[PDB]
Amino acid sequence: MDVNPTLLFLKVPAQNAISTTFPYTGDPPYSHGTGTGYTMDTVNRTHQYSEKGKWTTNTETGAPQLNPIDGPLPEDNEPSGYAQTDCVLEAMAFLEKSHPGIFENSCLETMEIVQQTRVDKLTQGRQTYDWTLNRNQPAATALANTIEVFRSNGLTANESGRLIDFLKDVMESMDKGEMEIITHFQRKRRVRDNMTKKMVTQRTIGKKKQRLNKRSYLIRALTLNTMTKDAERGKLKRRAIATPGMQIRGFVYFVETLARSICEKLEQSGLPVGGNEKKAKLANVVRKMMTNSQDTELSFTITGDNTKWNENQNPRMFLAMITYITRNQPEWFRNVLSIAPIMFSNKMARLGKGYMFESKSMKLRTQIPAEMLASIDLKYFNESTRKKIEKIRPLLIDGTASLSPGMMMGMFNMLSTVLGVSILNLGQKRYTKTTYWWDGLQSSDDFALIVNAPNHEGIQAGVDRFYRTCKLVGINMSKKKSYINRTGTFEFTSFFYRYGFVANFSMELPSFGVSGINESADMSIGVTVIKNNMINNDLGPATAQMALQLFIKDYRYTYRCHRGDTQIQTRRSFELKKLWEQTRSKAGLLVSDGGPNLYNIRNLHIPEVCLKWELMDEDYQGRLCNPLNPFVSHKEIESVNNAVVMPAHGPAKSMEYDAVATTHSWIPKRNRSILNTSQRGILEDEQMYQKCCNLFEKFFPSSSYRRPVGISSMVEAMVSRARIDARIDFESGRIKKEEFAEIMKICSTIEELR
Amino acid sequence: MERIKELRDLMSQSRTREILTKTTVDHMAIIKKYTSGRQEKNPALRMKWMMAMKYPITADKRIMEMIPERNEQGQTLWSKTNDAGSDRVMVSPLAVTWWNRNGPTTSTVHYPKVYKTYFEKVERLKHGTFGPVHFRNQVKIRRRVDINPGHADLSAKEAQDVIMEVVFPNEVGARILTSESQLTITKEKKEELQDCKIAPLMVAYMLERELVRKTRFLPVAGGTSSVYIEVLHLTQGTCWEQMYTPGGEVRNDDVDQSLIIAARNIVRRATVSADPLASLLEMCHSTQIGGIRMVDILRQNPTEEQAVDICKAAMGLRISSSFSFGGFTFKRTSGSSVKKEEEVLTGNLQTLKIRVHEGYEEFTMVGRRATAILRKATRRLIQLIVSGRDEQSIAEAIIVAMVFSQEDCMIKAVRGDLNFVNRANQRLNPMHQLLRHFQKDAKVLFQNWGIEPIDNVMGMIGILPDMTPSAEMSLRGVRVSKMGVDEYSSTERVVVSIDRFLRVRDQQGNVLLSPEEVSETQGTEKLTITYSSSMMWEINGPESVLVNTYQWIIRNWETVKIQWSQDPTMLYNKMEFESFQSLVPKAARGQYSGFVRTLFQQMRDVLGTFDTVQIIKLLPFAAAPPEQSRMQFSSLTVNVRGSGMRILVRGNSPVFNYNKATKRLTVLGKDAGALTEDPDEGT
Amino acid sequence: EITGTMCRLADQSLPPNFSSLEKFRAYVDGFEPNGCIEGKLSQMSKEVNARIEPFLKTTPRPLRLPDGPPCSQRSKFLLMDALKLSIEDPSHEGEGIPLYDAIKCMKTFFGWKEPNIVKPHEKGINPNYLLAWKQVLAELQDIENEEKIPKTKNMRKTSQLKWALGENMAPEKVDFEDCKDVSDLRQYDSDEPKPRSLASWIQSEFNKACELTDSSWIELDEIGEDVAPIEHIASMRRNYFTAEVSHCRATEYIMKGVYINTALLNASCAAMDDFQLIPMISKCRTKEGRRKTNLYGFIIKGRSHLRNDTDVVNFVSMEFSLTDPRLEPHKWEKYCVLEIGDMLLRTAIGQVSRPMFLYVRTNGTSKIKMKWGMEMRRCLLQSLQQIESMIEAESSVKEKDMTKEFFENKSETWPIGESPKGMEEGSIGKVCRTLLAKSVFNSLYASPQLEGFSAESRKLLLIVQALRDNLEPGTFDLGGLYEAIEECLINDPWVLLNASWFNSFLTHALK
RNA sequence: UAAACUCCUGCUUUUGCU
RNA sequence: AGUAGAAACAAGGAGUUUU
Repeated sequence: MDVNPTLLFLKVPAQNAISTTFPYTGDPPYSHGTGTGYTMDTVNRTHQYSEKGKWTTNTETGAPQLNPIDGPLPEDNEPSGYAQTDCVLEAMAFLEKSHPGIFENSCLETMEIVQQTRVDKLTQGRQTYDWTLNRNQPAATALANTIEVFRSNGLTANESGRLIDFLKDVMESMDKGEMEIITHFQRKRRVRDNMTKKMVTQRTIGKKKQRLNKRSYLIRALTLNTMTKDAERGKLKRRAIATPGMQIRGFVYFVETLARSICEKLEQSGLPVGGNEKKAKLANVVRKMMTNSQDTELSFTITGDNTKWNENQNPRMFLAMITYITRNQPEWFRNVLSIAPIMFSNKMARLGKGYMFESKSMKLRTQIPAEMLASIDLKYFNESTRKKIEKIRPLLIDGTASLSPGMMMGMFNMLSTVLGVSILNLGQKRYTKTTYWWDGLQSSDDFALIVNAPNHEGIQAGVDRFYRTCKLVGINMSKKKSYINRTGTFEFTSFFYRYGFVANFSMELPSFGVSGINESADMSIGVTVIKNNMINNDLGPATAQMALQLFIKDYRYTYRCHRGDTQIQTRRSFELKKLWEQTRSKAGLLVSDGGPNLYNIRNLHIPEVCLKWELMDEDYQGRLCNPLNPFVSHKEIESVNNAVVMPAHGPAKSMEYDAVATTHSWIPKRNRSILNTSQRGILEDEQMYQKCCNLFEKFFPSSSYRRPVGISSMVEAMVSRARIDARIDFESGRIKKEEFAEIMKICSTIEELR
Repeated sequence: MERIKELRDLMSQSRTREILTKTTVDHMAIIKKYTSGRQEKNPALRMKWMMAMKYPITADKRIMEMIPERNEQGQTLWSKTNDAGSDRVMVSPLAVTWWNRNGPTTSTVHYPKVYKTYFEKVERLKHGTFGPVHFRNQVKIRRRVDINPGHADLSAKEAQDVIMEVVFPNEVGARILTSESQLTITKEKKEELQDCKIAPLMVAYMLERELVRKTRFLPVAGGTSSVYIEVLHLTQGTCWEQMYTPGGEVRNDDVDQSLIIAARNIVRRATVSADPLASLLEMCHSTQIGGIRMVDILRQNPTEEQAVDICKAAMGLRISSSFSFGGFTFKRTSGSSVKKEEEVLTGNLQTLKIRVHEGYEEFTMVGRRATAILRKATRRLIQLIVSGRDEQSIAEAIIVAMVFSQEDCMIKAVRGDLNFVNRANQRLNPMHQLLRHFQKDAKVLFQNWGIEPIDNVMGMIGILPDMTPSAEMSLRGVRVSKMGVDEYSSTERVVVSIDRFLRVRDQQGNVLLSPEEVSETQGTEKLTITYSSSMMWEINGPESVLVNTYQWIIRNWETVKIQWSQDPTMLYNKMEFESFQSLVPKAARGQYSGFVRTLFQQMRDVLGTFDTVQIIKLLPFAAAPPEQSRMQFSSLTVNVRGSGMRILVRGNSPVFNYNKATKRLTVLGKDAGALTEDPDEGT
Repeated sequence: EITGTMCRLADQSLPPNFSSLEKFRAYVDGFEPNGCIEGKLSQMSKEVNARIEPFLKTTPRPLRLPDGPPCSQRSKFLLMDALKLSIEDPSHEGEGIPLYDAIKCMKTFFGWKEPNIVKPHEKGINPNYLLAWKQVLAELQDIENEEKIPKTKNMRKTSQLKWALGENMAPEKVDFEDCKDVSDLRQYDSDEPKPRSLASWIQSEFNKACELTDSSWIELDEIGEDVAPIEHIASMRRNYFTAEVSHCRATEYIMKGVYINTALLNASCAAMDDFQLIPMISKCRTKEGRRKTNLYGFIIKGRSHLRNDTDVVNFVSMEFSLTDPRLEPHKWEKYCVLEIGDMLLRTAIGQVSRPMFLYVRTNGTSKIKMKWGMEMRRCLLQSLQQIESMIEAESSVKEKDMTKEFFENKSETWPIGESPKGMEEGSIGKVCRTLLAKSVFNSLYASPQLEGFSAESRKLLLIVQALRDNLEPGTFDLGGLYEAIEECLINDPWVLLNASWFNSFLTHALK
């Protein structure tokens, strides 16, 4: 007979079996080539939905940017970023009138988070865009390259450990024209050999000077790198994700600090937390809308979504918000939050890599950079891409594209959500002064709305009042991907809701397996993922001892460590049996080297070796009790018990895991493609230094537990300790005070080297 | 000593080590995570990719000193290349094979003391005991609940402060030293590190880990305690709960606080229930608190709580000799008086028949928020030394003092009538009516009291009618102390008597404790409060009360139908339908039960209107005691949160929705069970 | 302070007619809501609206599938038509090594013939495939006659095998300024995919992946002892689950697809230059419990230099089949079917012999495609988690032991079938396989077209349930939602089947 | 100039030098 | 050819020798 499984929704309700319609089992779509065609199809789409603002021209930039807000009102259902400043302020002047005193309260923690934060808060995160090398360097090396730009510039003024003078000089860096950056290029030498009398070559790296301008640094200071959103699910196309620059996120950390602090004091943004508080907030307001549930009301919910949510923002009304939610605040504080919506409203996206061309005659390929797109024989392109260049060939400045309207992904959330919930604030009945009233929630772009009114004519008059309210601020709800129905059935970032009881089925299971960080610490996080998702993401009992049963089956395939009772063969089987026949504790031996699987769903929270400890005979764990451990390299507190495992709710999330230090917690291999780049000199200089920076960090005890923040000059820094190491050993100690004089003698001998 | 030479030996090399001279405080603070190699976007592929390389693992250069490159088998177990980015070399997993079968064997018996918290969990589990499955639905509550805070409840930075001392003391930088309680606990931890081994620094920041009070929002269907929070998945679920009692020391301080909250969910259940004199005894035999039942905990507990002592005195146990009024502990230190039954006219000329205490009496007013000494005369307050945490606690202590002194200034300060007729058929008392009025608003009471000058001698200041302290003038008789009121009193236990109305009477007949004295604070549980009946459905929520009640009728319908036909009074006095009657309108009290019991009596006499729709629909209403009413009893109003959402007499409703073709019951949306086809068929 | 570079660009950062930030900063402080919301709704168009049309049960038009040629086979091995060349119970001479497990299988196949092409590859060089199989049929016999005992086997680079493995067919990366004037130096083919249609075969792949088999395909690890009541109720719930997931043919395809992609990923990591040979082995435990080692065919890995995440490892898949390609040739447009042998079969009435083929096909995986075949065992989780969650919808119903409710009556209440006699309901053991067979094919045929389909085919799925539950639903432009699905139905056989189920769903959800 | 052999790399191969 | 889908891979990268 003909078999289809999608007919079992004829019996099971759709929100109870909705996980069958999540193809999260196959691979996600990847972008293959670039994002150059994807960035230009967003700089076009931003300047199409905002096409009627006045085209200014920036003074220090040369950018022909668009100034789209408080322009002509939209007069169709096509989305439009023409936001009304006298309604952005107005719809969140009603944010304080519902929840009183939010803004000056929430600034006051933000005025204290600004007064205790180092620069180290911005060196953690995603890979960023440095401006020195014009490339996605990761978040440490981009920060620790731009700082010695200032040191190789005249004015450092930043080395005081706090980031606000680091956020003073990034404004001041836009004053010094000659920005003498560092360039290193690769050369060769010629040495001899005395043993074999042969004369061979040797590789080394040179040094080169380079300078900038004020129409060349300011672009690179305001440059967003545009990647492609790899491994997004649920979209046939792709999209550009934006990587903010190095200077930008310093100001942006304070802006989302404030803006997250708003949403934790509000109660309709599920975003500042994880998914479990979101299920509370979701099912909160379905009951909050049964507060005024009269004898005859009609309450239709809206399973909303916002289409083109990122292009139809504008950081010019972000500046309108954070000028208003910092009312009567100090002058320095209102200023420092204000730089980030300024340098998003002059931001200049790069155009990615470029395009790969193909000869159908000479059988040759090549690829141009994205910068050559200002000057190309336009018949090199097919008919679709040729349309995309001509609509933004006026916008190419210095290989970038001036994109002042619109945000885009990977840059900033949680303040446009504050905007998006403030319209949902306005449906509170004290503000409507009519029979219809609404409330709901607002995620990043997927919202859910519940409106009520005493007949269908009221709801119809209540839905569009909301829709024409969101049009005043550039929030354009997806008329494709949204619908209305009565209460009890909606979704909200795929948290489906059936009459009261949510089925999660969002970030379903991309992992459930060996997410190899180590060999033990991906079992300790392995059995934690089955543990945590019995709580958070709601998998039941039998699938928890299936996702454990199979977790081990590919824990033993990646790490080859099958049992001895399986007589199958791999790189070792024989000396495992030495552990089998000698240890009287057969069934307590550890499983990262061929043991039984004592785990079940009574004991996931127990770690691996602390589970298998009250059974082992003294030899094995005593062979594991060796604290020398050439296989550990005892980490730092930010990296002790931290793996970066991505959900589908956010860009990244670190989650911890009870991992005992053991010989199986080793660090995996560094990638070696940097050895063949012409960027070798960023490694051979710096590979020698964490050999010896941690030789200093032996001499402080708390340096491997706390950040050491003192004077500069690491060589001068330990000798200040060495002479206070000296006297408390001199006044009292076990060692002789003549060997003290040897400790004395080294100190000036350091200074005898100038 | 010898470390410092190589700190110098590198320097006479090139300027490689002499940019490390230039490296800032900040630059070493940043280059400690300097990664030329980025964080892996997909580490799950890289582990599946690199484990097929012959050398996936980077092990540091000591392996070349201590591990052979030749084993007995035939494979080469390390490599002579360097890693990119270190002096670390690359090895195979046959190195880790070699070390765990042929490596050094060190016997540190205090390695359990390093990871002590994890071995506490094994101790909790191996010595823990399971209970059988209680098949109940999940109504989970999603609250920020603590995970493993540990000792002394110390602040998260202050947790790192005591760790910073014991790792090495010269890096503390603590402007605030410590409190007195931290001065002993760090001395014990001080010698324990030498007791471990010659120890790494990692033994220090695991002691840090048992002090971090992590509070993570989790759906907690059950108890929320740092002994039950680590399991949290073993216990709770879909059709089911798993009763789980982990081993270890059941605590002493707040099993009281575990028992208080479980008590109040039985007293408030009883006040809606038809028989508090039987049901609270009956629910003592089924409720378990962490496996240990309520019957076992109450006996060894000398903690005085209002609902707990009702649970004590129901079973035949004593209470103290301290009378309560407005939920405060009042101790008679001196004085005596007699009762006198007198009527007073209030400001609304309302007669309140009060018990006049004719005699000078000196009391100690101790509250949850205040501590005070009341000097009380016949219809008069003599003197009141009063303390409390804030001025709103002083507001409660004076208002309870101004009512009980029974003065004519308080009586003529009443503005309006008093109808705090509480949720019940009986009535109330004029003492408790006079509390709530001025606990709502007593500004006119504060002005009618009398204002006198005072003398501030030993920090004994006064208080003004606008609830402000003043050293110059104050309200008459009330002095507010800057220090705490000395109490130090203990009270002997006396056998006391109790009624059906939960009115706790002494040997003389003075009513000590009452459901009006029950405080309205509903705390956060700790030990899983597990009821064996259906009295968890209100904890679940008002919505669930309506759902699970019509659920329970369906499965046990053949129990109900015979109890429908034969003994409806046993059917009505079920305690599971008493969950419904907490939601019943009080204006419609007994009015609904009046009609349903007759509408059933209509259906028993006609023998042919056996319908199965309305029998399901109205049976929870007749659990209330019925009353005579007029003919208008047909707008059946059922409370959910705030709004009284109605059910109709005929057909369906949004609240109660029945579909005949589907034969499935929709109750405020949710589908409740499936009734069998037989009571549709017959008559 | 904002210096004399940023304060100047703090002016273009404003709304228009605001030429100074300090004026604008001193504009919002004197703000109070005049009522400019409905003052703007008085000024906006009355045409900007979100008017709801009702969503009746005569409203949903069915999805219109694309039109073109029928859709070709695209799974990277065969599915309904492989052949189990089996040596049963390997204790000695069937060892742990896959390559020596290869040799004993076709030594136990007696009837071999000469290679002759049955259907040609319609756009590839046909004799290169018949010389490819003649290489490996001589090359796998270059180790069973020679006792130097190798572990894996490397092909050597012929002229026919360099062709079918893309050897130096890559255009070499010139500089762009070397030859600009090339008349056909174009940007790549960035066009649409050429559409296909729905043919009868991808439905017939799913019927066979639904039905049971006589082998027991997954044997997997143990867990600790169930001395808790939750672990006794879940392991009874789980050993009821694998009573129809062991014997299900869609787990033959899991334990293939795990094994093919494992062996490809490991052989791509070591042998990054030469052309290894990889057999395709699945090990099937039987009903009673005697084991078996099936062989399905061989794979010749191409050059594997994977510098990106999605560079393609070309390879050539030789698979042993019994299905005549001339029976339904709208499927095997990518194959070059040879004919290599014959066996004797066993009929219930008599006995019959019938020939044997070999399906050769140039293929490719990325690293991503052959990672997500190694987590294909998570098809079992996603197919268990519904009948886990199909105890939650039955949780409140019975309030008792309820794994004892499902598998113990054959109360076949779940609609699965379509038939001439109507829809045909099934038991839960039938449903546990369909939800597994759906969940496998979401990984074999996993395209971007399946992602962008079921994102906005879910939002059409939810409201028909709102319509069947009489929730009075309403859209804004449902017609525009239908051109969000039919955008994504382009060319792959599974997504054109899911919509063809979905059109067969909308005609049963609305009667 | 066209052919072969020699070393590195498999996320850093996205691009700045001589 | 093949993979694939709005742009890609079909080794990149360094050395030497011969119209």
